[PDB]
Amino acid sequence: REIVHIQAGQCGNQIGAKFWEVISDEHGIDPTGSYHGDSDLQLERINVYYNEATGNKYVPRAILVDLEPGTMDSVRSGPFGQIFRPDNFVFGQSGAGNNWAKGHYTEGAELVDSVLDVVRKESESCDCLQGFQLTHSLGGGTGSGMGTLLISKIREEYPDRIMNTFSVMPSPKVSDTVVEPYNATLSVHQLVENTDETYCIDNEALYDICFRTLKLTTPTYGDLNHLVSATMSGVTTCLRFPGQLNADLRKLAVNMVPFPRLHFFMPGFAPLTSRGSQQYRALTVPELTQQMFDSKNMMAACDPRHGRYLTVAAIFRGRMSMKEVDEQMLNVQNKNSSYFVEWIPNNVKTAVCDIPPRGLKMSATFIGNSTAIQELFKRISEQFTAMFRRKAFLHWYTGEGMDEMEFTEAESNMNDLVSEYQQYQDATADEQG
Amino acid sequence: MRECISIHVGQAGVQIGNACWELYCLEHGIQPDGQMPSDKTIGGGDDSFNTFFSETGAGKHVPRAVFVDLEPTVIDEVRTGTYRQLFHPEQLITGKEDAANNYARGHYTIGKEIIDLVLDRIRKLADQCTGLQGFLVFHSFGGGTGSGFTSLLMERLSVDYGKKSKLEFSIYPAPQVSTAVVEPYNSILTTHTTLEHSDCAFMVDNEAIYDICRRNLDIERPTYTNLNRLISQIVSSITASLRFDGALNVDLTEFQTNLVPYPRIHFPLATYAPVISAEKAYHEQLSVAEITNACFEPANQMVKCDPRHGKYMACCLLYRGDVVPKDVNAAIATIKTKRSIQFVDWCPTGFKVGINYQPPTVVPGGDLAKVQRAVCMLSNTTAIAEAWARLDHKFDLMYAKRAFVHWYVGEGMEEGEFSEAREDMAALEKDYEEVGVDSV
Amino acid sequence: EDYMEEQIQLEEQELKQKQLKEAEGPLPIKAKPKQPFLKRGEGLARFTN
Amino acid sequence: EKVEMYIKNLQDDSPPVRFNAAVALGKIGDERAVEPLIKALKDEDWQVRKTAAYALGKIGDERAVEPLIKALKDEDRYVRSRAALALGKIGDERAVEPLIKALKDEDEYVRLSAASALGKIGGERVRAAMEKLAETGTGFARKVAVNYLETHKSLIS
Amino acid sequence: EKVEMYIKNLQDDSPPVRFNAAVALGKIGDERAVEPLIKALKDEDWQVRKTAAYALGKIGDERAVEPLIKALKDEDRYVRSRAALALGKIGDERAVEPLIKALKDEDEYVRLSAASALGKIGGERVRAAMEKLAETGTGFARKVAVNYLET
Ligand SMILES: Nc1nc2c(ncn2[C@@H]2O[C@H](COP(=O)(O)OP(=O)(O)OP(=O)(O)O)[C@@H](O)[C@H]2O)c(=O)[nH]1
Ligand SMILES: Nc1nc2c(ncn2[C@@H]2O[C@H](COP(=O)(O)OP(=O)(O)OP(=O)(O)O)[C@@H](O)[C@H]2O)c(=O)[nH]1
Ligand SMILES: [Mg+2]
Ligand SMILES: [Mg+2]
Repeated sequence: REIVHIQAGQCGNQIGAKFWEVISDEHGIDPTGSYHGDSDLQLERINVYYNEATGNKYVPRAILVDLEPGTMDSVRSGPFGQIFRPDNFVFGQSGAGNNWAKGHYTEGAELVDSVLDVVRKESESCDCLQGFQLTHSLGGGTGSGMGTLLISKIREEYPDRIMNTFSVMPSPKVSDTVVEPYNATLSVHQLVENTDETYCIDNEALYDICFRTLKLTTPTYGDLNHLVSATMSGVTTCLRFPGQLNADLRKLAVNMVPFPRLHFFMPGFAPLTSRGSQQYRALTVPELTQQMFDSKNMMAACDPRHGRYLTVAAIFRGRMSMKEVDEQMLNVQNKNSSYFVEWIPNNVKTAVCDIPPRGLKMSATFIGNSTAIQELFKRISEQFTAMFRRKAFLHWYTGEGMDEMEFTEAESNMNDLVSEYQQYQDATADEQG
Repeated sequence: MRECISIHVGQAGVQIGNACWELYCLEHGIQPDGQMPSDKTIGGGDDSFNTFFSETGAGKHVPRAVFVDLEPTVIDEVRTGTYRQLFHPEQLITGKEDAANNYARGHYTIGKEIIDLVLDRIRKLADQCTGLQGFLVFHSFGGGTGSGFTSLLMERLSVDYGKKSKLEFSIYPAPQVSTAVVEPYNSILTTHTTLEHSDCAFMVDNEAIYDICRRNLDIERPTYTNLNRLISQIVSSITASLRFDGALNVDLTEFQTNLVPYPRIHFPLATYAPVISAEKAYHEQLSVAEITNACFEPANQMVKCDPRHGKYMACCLLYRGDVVPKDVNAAIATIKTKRSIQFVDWCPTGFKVGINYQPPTVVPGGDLAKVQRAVCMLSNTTAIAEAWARLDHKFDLMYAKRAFVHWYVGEGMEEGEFSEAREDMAALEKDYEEVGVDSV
Repeated sequence: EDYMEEQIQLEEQELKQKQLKEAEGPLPIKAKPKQPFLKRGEGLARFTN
Repeated sequence: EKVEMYIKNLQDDSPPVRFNAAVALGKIGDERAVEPLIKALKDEDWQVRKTAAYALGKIGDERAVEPLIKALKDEDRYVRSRAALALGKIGDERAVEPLIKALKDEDEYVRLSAASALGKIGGERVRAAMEKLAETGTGFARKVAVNYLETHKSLIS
Repeated sequence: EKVEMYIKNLQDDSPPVRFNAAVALGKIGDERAVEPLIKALKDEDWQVRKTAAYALGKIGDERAVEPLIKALKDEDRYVRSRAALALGKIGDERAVEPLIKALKDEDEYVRLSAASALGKIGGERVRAAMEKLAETGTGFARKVAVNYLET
């Protein structure tokens, strides 16, 4: 039933804060914590992300972490900054300045036990904790380095729990930080081993959707974050409202992850909107289907046409025809049969929530485990090899006690992930022996 | 009397189970508070319902049922419903976390904790029985609880109630209502480990039910509520012989005597008719000849397969309502005069018949309408192996890649169990082919 | 990525002057603690038991 | 006023029609339906014969005693046992000796119904018969007799 | 015309077409097939000996009786069954005593094939075996016994 939410670093707390702003509007919860909605469905599965208090005043089960002290203050002054538990804010004396080693080994590993204590005080009040949900980015030192340290430490204390993450990908067109492929490769090594499900939210893909599709000539983080809000709200609908399919983190992992390490999901959303998009018209079920599966609507910079899907989950939202959805969803698999593995029959599962997202009358959310995600891991391997070849900034990491052999493990595991992802893409549904 | 205890496992088994009892109450005149009063009573002296319903010292008729689920959601809807009074609190057992569509989780990890408590509440019902016949197990093939916990419970029941019969009603998976990709794994795993502990299994192919819902009841996109109203209508006609005064399939042993030639081939096919949409009840009713012929149209089968692609081993026709025995005899003689209805050479070629004169019963305010006469044909055709073939193809499709297999091994199961379960289905399919292969 | 090579060479020039003064440590040269890490295939222990 | 309909239906060429009529005749329970329900006990269809036996007990008229006694020798188990339960409801001690013979029946339900009928009758005629049965009777019938005498002992032995 | 192709395919070192040969020999039926279908009942493969019984059973020759009785004491259940059902189709009364010996078989399906075949002969020794089976037999086999006795 209950999910424990953790947001680490600037990016972690920025996407994470927007998560609670969107889901609290859908669940009727106002900034004070009390309910003010209309539907009884809004509160049906409230216990997943909230804690009831005083006279039924709902508190998010969030743990806000960052080595930067200022991040604590920017969250509190947000729309829903007065709804978080004041004790769940674990903040350090100075950020890692985009140095993964500081967060995983020195500065971050001092703050970890304090966070674990908060994790415990929230896991102790769970009737039946189902797992964890970490929002962070792999580009810096705190969200990426300390975030992956929280993951291992949680996996050794809660080994039979689901570790679900929203991991933000670095792109040189979003951040000027040259050491970002080092941290992304070092975090991906940790994710590959200790996570059950990871939603690859690519900043390259968000920068591209804003520039190309939305025509925003000068994209900001708020415009990039708007896409993440739609995505996080969509991918979590299944666990937030009463449903049959993928209604818990474990049942979701059993339907999506065929191979222990191939748990990196390419999310997608339809329709693509940007804050202030007044001129619009409701989308039909055929439009939501074709868009949702298209590379233009992907939150990961990959083209699923250059790969095959192992599993997929479609979440439709709004008052729509359940026969029309089925027809479209069958037609998509029956036409594009060349983009789904034939040795996993019935791999696409479809859920429909009657309650649509904020402002929208209808929407569709795509979660795909595609072999074409290797196009994201090749980008980070080329960018990492570019720096690791000339051995740039290695002193910055090894100086904090970090081993050089860890960069070789992180690299040799990410290349193995790409070779496993391709072995299943070229795999034939054959019986030769 | 000669009592039967029903055990409902997982969401599907619990859901179908409650819909069956709802119908049982209407058939026998029982109200949702256990009361059987002058008004709703049938008369005629039919006290055969006492095998499914115990009686308190205050005319309260309580179902001999057990409801088990590793999660509260489905059973909480029972204790908060119309029939929240009908069952004793201890008959509804719930866990805190389910088996997440994983057979190994229900059979081994979660299941091993609630197994001993369930045997306790079963024994408490078996104690109020002067002559317990056996168990009726309702569960899904695809659920973690349905496939795994049921398998575990059947292994235990054989140890604790050796001389008693075990008869299942298993929801077979449909892509139109599939909750998980591992549904074929769970179905093959449960069938293998349950094969020696069950004496008679009635598969309810959910696709076959969805098809009847779409065609006969005119339901574009049937929900589980729609599917459940139909499955209860069919399962009730199968279990009515056990709860009413009759001459055919009177007790649990008779199901095996009349339908199971030898133990492994214990999967009879139910074909219920007529299924009529509520909007079409005020048209002249179908005759005994019309509905007897309908049992031989595969469109009305509870499991999708073609009986013409196999051979028969047994056939039981259980009529209900305005059926005149002479009309049945004429309709049967007409069936016997058909070279397409082929029996195996090693089995006797005949049709056992039973007519219950009590008018048929439907849920008021339901997609199904009330008929004057209906029949259910329980046939054991070697063409039920078509249903296993579809599962085995999807099982081999993934097991050749070891897809999802990790979820099972990490939950107290061994990889060799998948090889072991599939060798049993290869043995079963080769057996079904090798027995219906000939006749002259 | 013209800013990329401009920062790599800046770091090479800055890590050559910083190491010119920081290469005269005292008493038995003891090695700096090499930290243990996650080794490839370690996260696959959950699905084996 | 509807009793007139169900009496003629009791002998309609259609067995489900005579059945449904015998069911309704027991639910109504009239003096007028006693004689036609006595004719129904000789019907060739057992489902109709068994329903008449119950209906004759719910109505409970003395006239049904002799015809219900001869139904205890019927080829059908539900007719024998359902007739014994009617003889227990009526309570006429003429049923006592035929009911003691039904304790050696092949079917268990008939044996059980007969013992329950012997108990529903009671009186000095059943008591004397059970004292003798617990000496010259064996197996189940002996067990029925020893239970009868013990459940009807006026003192704590 | 082309019946001699399958007539010598019984002594083939390759088992695929060897089993397929008896499947077509029994469907066509020639007076020359009587001799090689007897040699197919002494194979190492079960699919070969069981397909030979159905081929020799359709061709109702007495030459099949003597070896088909030895096929009732086979290591396989499918061979024994089709061999018992072949005896029932031919009708030789000397096959009654060995079919009664098959009713007390390890395989519950061999006992039903033998009972079906013994019922097909329907002699007087069969009448006592079917009265005995209607008391000393499983719920399904006791029901087969009483359906034959209703004659
Ligand atoms: N989409 C998105 N990316 C962000 C946001 N804020 C920062 N990032 C990205 O996060 C990466 C840098 O990591 P940060 O989260 O800023 O750093 P940190 O986790 O606080 O760690 P330190 O900088 O070492 O203290 C780069 O890829 C940034 O583009 C945001 O609100 N939205
Ligand atoms: N007819 C019918 N089928 C159902 C129902 N609920 C689920 N099913 C089917 O049963 C299969 C899934 O099994 P479930 O019963 O939901 O699972 P469970 O036994 O509770 O097991 P876990 O939840 O995994 O612990 C799928 O084929 C479903 O479509 C229902 O109410 N009616
Ligand atoms: Mg920061
Ligand atoms: Mg369930």
